[PDB]
Amino acid sequence: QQINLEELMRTGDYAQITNMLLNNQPVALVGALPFITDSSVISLVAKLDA
Amino acid sequence: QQFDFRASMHMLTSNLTFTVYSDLLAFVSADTVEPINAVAFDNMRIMNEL
Repeated sequence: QQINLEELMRTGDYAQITNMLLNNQPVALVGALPFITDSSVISLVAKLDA
Repeated sequence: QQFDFRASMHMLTSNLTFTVYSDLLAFVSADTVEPINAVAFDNMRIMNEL
């Protein structure tokens, strides 16, 4: 699924996201975003990204 | 009146351990969108002459 971030921080977030995050459900996000590069594989196995 | 124990001895029904709260509300966490983004029953946008 999806959820425009632009409209999010505008609308004020209706815990829609808050709920999905809490409950763990496959989802996507959209808009401008800060990436962050890592290396030491480790990080991955440890699944830091979650 | 004479005194008769038996009849003066009553048992007691009392609840146990409350915690009384006043004011209430307070427990409410609430923020606000940025003014530039309002809306009435309208839903188009209150104050919309950019």
